[PDB]
Amino acid sequence: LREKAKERNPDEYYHAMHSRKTDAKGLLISSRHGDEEDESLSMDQVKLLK
Amino acid sequence: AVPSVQTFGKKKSATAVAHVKAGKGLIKVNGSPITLVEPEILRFKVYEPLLLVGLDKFSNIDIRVRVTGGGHVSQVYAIRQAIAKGLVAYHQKYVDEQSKNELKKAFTSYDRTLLIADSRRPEPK
Amino acid sequence: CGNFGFIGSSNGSITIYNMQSGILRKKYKLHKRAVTGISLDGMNRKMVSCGLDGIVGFYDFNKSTLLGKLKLDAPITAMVYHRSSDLFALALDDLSIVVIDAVTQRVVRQLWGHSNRITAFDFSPEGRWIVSASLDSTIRTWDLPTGGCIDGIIVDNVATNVKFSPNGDLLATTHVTGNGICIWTNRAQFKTVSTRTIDELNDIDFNTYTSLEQIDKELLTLSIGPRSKMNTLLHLDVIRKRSKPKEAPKK
Amino acid sequence: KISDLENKVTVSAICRRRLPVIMHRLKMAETIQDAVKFIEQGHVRVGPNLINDPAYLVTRNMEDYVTWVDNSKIKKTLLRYRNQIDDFDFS
Amino acid sequence: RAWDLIRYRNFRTFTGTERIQFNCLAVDPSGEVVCAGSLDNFDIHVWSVQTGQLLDALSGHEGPVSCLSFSQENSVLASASWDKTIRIWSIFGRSQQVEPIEVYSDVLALSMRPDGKEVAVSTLKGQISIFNIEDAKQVGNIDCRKDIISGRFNQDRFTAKNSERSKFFTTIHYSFDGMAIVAGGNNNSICLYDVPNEVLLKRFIVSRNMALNGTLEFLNSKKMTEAGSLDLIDDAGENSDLEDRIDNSLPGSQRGGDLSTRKMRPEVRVTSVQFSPTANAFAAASTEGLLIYSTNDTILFDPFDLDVDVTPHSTVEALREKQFLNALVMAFRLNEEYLINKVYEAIPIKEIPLVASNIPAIYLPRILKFIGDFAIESQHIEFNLIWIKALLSASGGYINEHKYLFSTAMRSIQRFIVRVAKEVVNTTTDNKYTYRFLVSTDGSM
Amino acid sequence: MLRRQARERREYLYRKAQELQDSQLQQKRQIIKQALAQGKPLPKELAEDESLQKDFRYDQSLKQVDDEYAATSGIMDPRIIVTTSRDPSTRLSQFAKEIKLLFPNAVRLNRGNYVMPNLVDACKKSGTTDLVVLHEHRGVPTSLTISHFPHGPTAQFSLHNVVMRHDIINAGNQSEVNPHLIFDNFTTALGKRVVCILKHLFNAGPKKDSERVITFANRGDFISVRQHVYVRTREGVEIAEVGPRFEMRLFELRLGTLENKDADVEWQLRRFIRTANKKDYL
RNA sequence: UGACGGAGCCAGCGAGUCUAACCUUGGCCGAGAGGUCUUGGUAAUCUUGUGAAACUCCGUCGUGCUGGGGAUAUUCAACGAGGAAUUCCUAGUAAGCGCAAGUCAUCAGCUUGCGUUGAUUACGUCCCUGCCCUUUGUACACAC
RNA sequence: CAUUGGUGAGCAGCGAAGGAUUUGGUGGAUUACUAGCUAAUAGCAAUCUAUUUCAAAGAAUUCAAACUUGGGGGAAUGCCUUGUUGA
RNA sequence: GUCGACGUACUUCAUAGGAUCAUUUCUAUAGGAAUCGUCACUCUUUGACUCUUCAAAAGAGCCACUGAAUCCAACUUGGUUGAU
Repeated sequence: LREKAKERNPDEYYHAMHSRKTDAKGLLISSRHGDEEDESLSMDQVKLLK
Repeated sequence: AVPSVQTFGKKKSATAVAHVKAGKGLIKVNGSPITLVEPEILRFKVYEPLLLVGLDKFSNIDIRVRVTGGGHVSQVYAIRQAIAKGLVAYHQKYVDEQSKNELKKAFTSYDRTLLIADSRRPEPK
Repeated sequence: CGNFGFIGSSNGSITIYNMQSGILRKKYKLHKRAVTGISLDGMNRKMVSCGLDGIVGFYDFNKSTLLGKLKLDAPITAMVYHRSSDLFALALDDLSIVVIDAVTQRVVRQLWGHSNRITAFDFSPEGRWIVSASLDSTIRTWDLPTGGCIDGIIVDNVATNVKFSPNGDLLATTHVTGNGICIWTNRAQFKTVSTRTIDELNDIDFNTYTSLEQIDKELLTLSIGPRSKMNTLLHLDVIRKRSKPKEAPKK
Repeated sequence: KISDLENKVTVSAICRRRLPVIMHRLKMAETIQDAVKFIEQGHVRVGPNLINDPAYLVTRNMEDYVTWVDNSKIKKTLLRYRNQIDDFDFS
Repeated sequence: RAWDLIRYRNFRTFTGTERIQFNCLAVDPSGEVVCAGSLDNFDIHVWSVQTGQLLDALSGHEGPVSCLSFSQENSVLASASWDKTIRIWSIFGRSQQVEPIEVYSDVLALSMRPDGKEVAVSTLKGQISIFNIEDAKQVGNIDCRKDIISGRFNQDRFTAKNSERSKFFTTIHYSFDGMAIVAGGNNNSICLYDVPNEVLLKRFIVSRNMALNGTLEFLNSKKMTEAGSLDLIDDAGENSDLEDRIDNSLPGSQRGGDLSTRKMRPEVRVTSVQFSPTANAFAAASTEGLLIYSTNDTILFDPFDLDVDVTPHSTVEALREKQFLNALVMAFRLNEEYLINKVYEAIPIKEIPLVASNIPAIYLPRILKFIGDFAIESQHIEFNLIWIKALLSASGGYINEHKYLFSTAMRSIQRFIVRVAKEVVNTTTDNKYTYRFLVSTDGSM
Repeated sequence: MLRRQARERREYLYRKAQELQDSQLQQKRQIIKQALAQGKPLPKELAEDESLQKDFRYDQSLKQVDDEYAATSGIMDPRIIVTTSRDPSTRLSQFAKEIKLLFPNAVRLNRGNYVMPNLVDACKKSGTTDLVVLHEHRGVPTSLTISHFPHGPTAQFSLHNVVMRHDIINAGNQSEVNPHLIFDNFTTALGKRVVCILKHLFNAGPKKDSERVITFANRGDFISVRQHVYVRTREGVEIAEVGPRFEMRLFELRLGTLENKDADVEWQLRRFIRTANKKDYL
């Protein structure tokens, strides 16, 4: 892993770096809910659940 | 949704991220205001991006700076660099290019280390 | 530069806006009656304003100072700034055209002859002439080097607008009647016209000086011809030996 | 070995030296068709000057300078993915 | 390699030790040392010219050395490279001193003031930054990427507004009074600025040929069909004979040789700009040729503090009344070429030095540059040399303490002395000596 | 030049892996070369492969300093930095002075607040070739590390019987002429590797009458380093001792610069193995 | 440039199921091994992450050195920035400051890292002390 | 306590018989404007035909023509060139 | 410390029976099986076509006229005797 960090090549574009994002310290945010769900649900969904 | 701009200011190991967006005029370093930045003798080193160009540039935008690393004087140099080049980048992107390069001319006439750090060193003689 | 636009109001105040972002940058308050002409240098360094109180103000533009103020003898109706030669012309109310340079702030020509109000005027693109048009149904051309009137046209409709092309190709006039734009071509783009005054040293009237053959009999003087004739004469053997082809042609 | 001058010299080797294949091996695009689309859209410069056609052959010393143009949206989104985007130098 | 322009011989050839290809050079003023930089080596190669050896390899750039220039006065080397850095090397005399100035983006085309005080670099952002050399801090920059005409190519699928192909200058050059910069790049605009005010003086469209590629910013939408543009269709097999039905263009070739071997239209670009050292012009190496742009004083009435009593009529009355100095300064305030020529020829030889001593100092570069551009082709050789002798004797200390004002008016004068007058003097000298031989010696048998 | 040097080291170790992988074809091509030379029959494995012989038609025209030093051996003079550990004592500063006087084309760099990554980067883009980092123990210098910079090797030594020229007497000034070298019984391949490392930091081609000499004499993995001047008499040759003497022992030799310690080790001192003290250049 | 007494604050290294005292006083259980509880003394760069110190601020003092047996409920060892000489040193450098680690050699009577704060003076010269090089210009013009 | 995150509920402000977003089609520009057709010194354009035919001119031993082939090896039968036998 | 002889030890090398395919019929064998001018239906495989996801990127650009779709406001209708 240290060698891969030495050979990152910073001109590395993927299409998944639109959806995936990064916290303040620089590490990877992994959403602990789903990735087939949504974490925030809409107002009418909240109306039905409540 | 808002016009916003992010810049970076660095000295030795301090680093400061400044987000500038349109607002009411509040300048906040690490959550606290800019008028609390210790060691209090370099508070004018932090202030000179404001006093070099006037507060009427800052009357319509709000800046926030997050400063990690470094020491006291490296953190005030990171703060002033982040504020200066953040004001320049905001006036580039969302105000006119004439005020952009007027700001660049004023900061570069004071010291261009507000905008470009001295980064990679030494010299092997 | 395209960055700045200048507005001159009827209460005598110049406001300077940015053309990109549309906001007020500066605001000069010199005149008290209506500002009828604003212009600026080709280097964005000195601006010149003229109001119908008859003062031409000269401001520095980068610094916001004024460089001076010159009081003319009539209210000024229109300014045209020739920007390469830094000479601007004013149509005064006393039916004269005052040509004044912005560098040293002097009246340098004053053209008289119009009988009614000057509707329009414009500089030549080389800045040698100024063509004006006025309510006496006339269009005049002034050679401001010599300061006199070169040509005059009595045209039946009053010409309300006169503009030169930014090359020396065309004059465009605009009259009181007629929905179009009348277009003229200057014949002095193909020939040379005499700057000799109309009313109602031929080389100096045609702006030439044919250089005389020798200035003094005790002065050495080369030939009137190409300079290379001496070298061709002195080395025409080796030049032709150079110029031969590398092998003999097949006859 | 000099048997490379008969065996290993090959249209596929000259084709692996083309600009989208260099790109895809440098991880600069996820596939060769994506690399073709990006350098057709005018995102990729070698050295200072923008390269616009796919067939451009990139030698060994000249593949150190294959980058994106500045003010690229792709450069902006990789910098903002790692939120190292500094808007002072436009990206 | 070095070329004698007398005997037409390549007398010197300098190679390195590493087999690299050189992209820019810079010579000493006192031409002991040549210097050259590559785009694949990151070093600068320093050769002596007297001996042939490799004197030094300067190292310290971490990017390909794009441009080199020696300061013409104090002889300090300035290199600038794609690691976003201009660097100043004190080579001569025990220093081995290096001063690196960082800059915002990667540099292509550094240029150097005629007095060696400042250096102007062009960057890939689109800017021209100007730095003080001795105190390594930026004096001022021009933001040039919005007054650049970048056309749209035929093959590319992105507009000329959003293109990043040519919105920067790959070649810049100072004027010889140090006050202006001409600049060109891979675009069809060349722009010149005045560096005190950092404002565009004038922009020149270098081509309107639609046969070149990057000329039109907006392409005719009639030519864009349901499959491709109609100008990328090769109609080369509709040709009357084989030698232009032939396609021998190997595929991914850009900037090789032999225009048949590239398959695209030739793009429009300026590769080098330079100002003229003697007369108020510049040359630009475009794709169409060496475009030479020059002013001339025959047109453009541009006076210098005339008043209402300053007139061609007034000037010839002062000439007829033989106030010769007043006629000369009236013609200078008119700044009219025919009037200056008329007064200049009407002043007699008896009082050239009185007039030339009483010329005011603001009209000195005007009379010097007039005498230069007149005397190159005028026949009055002794008259022009009398005027030059009177001006250099009467006011030749003002010239020496204001070098860069008369730096292009004095180079135009010694373009007249060594190029027509010295050739004539050589001919009369050879005639004198052949006479002395042919009559002084013994021809008997 | 970051990307160029990274990909250049990548291509070099790719070529080295490809050489050790396809080095069997070199020796079996050698077998069929000498089979053509003396007309002796060829083995079954080299007799039934048809592709190797029709490559041998092409390959019949095929045919000291090693891979890191081979490109610029005698072409270019070295350039050495000598630096101490960090916050050094005065006797280590005297020793670093003595080592920078030992090696010609060496300068000395003050050490304090220099991180070793950006120190290595500053050296290998300012164009230096070797770095000598010296470590002490209460004055007594205990180690020196030599790093050859265009991704070359680092040899780490300990120093053992150190007597210093500053410590002895005012015997005068040094010579600083390009010396002659002496290497005594460096016999193994590690011995030739250490010789090439230790001697490509001297200038190529001294004078034939250059009157100072410096010897690296191996005595059971303890390289005695002495430096002598001489003047040849009528009966022998008279040796005077000048400059420092020590014994260096190689304990590590790896294949990268100083900064990483992720480099592949070519050799390092197995101390606690069962047969440790039984062989030399172990 | 101090001494007390509070307060604000700012790092970068470092993550092996691995990291860590000693000597006693006694009670109870047990066949014994021992277990568990209890107890005083000595030693200590603590223990894995949070945190540094120099620094900054706020109250208070007020600048002429050290000894044991004698004597009541004074006087007999060193030392207040270190002589002659001597060594090293040119920018994130000298120096101040703390914090971690402990990597097959070396080191814990310490060694190596890591950040924090950060200058003065040279940046010329061969005059002195030395060391080196050359003494046909060769290499192609021009010039010397 | 931050969201410089999503979804909503609302104010102030802006605010002329409404506002916003998205999209299909057509027309005009995207180079500098001398008119359509044909068998063209003129006809036609409502039509070329029942004059559209004759005459003249007009034919290189160039009776030569792949400047057009991915590399190595070969070419039974072809094909090319040269000679040859028989007519 | 070098190469020969002897001795020792080690490595490698066999290639036979039968079937099938390979000749625009026929691989040499009679022990084998195939010669038909389309009508429809079902199931299956594939490729385009349009739209789209991972998942973006770039828009041959401007202006006018005309049609459409959606979200608000406004009006109308149904609606707590019950809308969603």
